[PDB]
Amino acid sequence: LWYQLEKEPIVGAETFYVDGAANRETKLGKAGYVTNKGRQKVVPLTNTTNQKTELQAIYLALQDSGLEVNIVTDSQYALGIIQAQPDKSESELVNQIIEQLIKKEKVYLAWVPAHKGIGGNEQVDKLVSAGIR
Ligand SMILES: O=C(O)Cc1cc(=O)oc2c(O)c(O)ccc12
Ligand SMILES: [Mn+2]
Ligand SMILES: [Mn+2]
Repeated sequence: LWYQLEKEPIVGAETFYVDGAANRETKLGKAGYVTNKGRQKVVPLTNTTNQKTELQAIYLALQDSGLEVNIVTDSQYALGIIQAQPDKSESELVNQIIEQLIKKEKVYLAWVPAHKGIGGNEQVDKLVSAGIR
C-alpha cells in the first residue's frame, strides 16, 4: 500500500532532527525540530505524554518540510508505528501523520540513540527540554 519509506538518506534534502519532552507530574510538554538549513520550531503542549510529544514533533517536521525530507528521531516508539506502515490508527495524531506521509514524494526516517552526541539530536533535545526537564 501507499506510503513508502526510503531505505537510505535523501542526499541534499532538508534534514529535520525532532524531539519532544514532557513532565510526568505536570503533563506539560514541548515538541520541536531543528534542521540542517537553520530552520527551527518549538511548540508548547498540554495534557501530553513523552510519546505524544515525540509524535507531535514528527508531525511538525512533516508539515513544515518539502516533498522530500529526512527525519531523524530518537524515539523507537514513533519509529515502530511509522515503519509498520498502517492504513488507519485509533489515534487522530497518527492518522494525521499518515495523511502527511502519503503527500510526500520521498521520506527517510532514521533513528539515533538519545544523548549520545549526535549533533542535531542534541540540539533539539536542549530546545524541547528547557523549562520542562
Ligand atoms: O533513551 C532513553 O533513555 C529513553 C528515551 C527515549 C526517547 O524516545 O527519547 C528520549 C529523550 O528525548 C531524552 O531526552 C532522554 C531519553 C529518551
Ligand atoms: Mn526523544
Ligand atoms: Mn530528548
